[PDB]
Amino acid sequence: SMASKKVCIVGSGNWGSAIAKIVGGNAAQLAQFDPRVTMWVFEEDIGGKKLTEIINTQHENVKYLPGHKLPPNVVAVPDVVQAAEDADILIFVVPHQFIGKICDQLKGHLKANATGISLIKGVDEGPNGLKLISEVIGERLGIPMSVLMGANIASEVADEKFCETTIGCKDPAQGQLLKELMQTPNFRITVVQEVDTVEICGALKNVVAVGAGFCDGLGFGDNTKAAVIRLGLMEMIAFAKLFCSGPVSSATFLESCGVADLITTCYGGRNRKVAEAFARTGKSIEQLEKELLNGQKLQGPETARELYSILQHKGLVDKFPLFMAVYKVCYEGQPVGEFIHCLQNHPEHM
Ligand SMILES: NC(=O)c1ccc[n+]([C@@H]2O[C@H](COP(=O)([O-])OP(=O)(O)OC[C@H]3O[C@@H](n4cnc5c(N)ncnc54)[C@H](O)[C@@H]3O)[C@@H](O)[C@H]2O)c1
Repeated sequence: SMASKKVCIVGSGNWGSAIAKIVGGNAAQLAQFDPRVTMWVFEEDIGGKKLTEIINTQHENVKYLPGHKLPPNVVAVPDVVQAAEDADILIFVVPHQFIGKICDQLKGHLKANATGISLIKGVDEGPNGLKLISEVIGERLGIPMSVLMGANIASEVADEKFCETTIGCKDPAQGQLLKELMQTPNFRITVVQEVDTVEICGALKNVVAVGAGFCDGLGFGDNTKAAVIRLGLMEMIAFAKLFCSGPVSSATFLESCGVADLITTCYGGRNRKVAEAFARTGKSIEQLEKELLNGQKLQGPETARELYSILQHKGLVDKFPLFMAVYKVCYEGQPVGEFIHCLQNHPEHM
């Protein structure tokens, strides 16, 4: 009758810490999961103290998730290999820029039948086209992979406000097991099988949200923001269908990972906040990230840069106006006030 699976949370930021509240509590409540939940924490010096000691002592990662405690059973562990050594389930939740290295170090040190689920929002590019982050993680570490994507602003999740998420998993058994580990009476999960489409949604919505922030930065309102979300979704489906392997069904975009995450993000996401300030101050995105997010990371612009690269290697840049408009305003120096023009001209269908 099975042993309890050990869970390792790789990452500890805003979303990561919020996910630890959920997981820490479920592992502690459910026999199937070992109560000892480890969390890899990239060590930091917070006023002389090591962040890993603060967490294991005060059970709170206030720098990244203020006003919330973490279940006492979540252990902070600075060495990622150690944190992951005995894990059966590995939740990958860290900003895009950091997984490669993490994977460099875990390769070959994971338990035999370990599996993983990625919560990361973004995309890489492969020797030939789009390469999903879960695929990258899955191939380097040699483990089966799932993805958890939905409209989940962390602060709200941490506050237990009602919300849902989508888990993409090909294996039914695993799909249900991961759902038992993540579901809360306020964190409702639907499991679907096209991992790819679900993941890509999480990645592309952040680019759209940068655009929404620009329009807020130009003084627009809801009718405009809705347009931006609608046109962004039109580009997302079209883009998913072109570059994703296997069938891409529009129905999947009606899941939380799609229309919902696109909405919540465009209204209260970090990408929207920094995007608006970019529109108002003219400062660099990098500078705004440092000045405004107290250490948290942006994914929207870097993702747009990735899209640019994927699209240009196929001379299809002219095909995704809204996406490319976000990229040009962030990186080429195109005046933000010109953003509206890409909406006014946007193709009616794609
Ligand atoms: N925050 C959210 O609301 C929310 C909701 C759903 C998905 N996500 C996604 O979750 C993923 C994880 O993001 P997050 O929000 O937990 O974090 P952050 O984006 O909150 O924090 C940056 C984090 O990265 C780490 N970091 C900084 N420099 C590092 C380095 N040099 N090496 C290794 N780590 C370093 C720190 O440990 C810190 O916790 C992201 O892809 C994001 O888009 C976030």
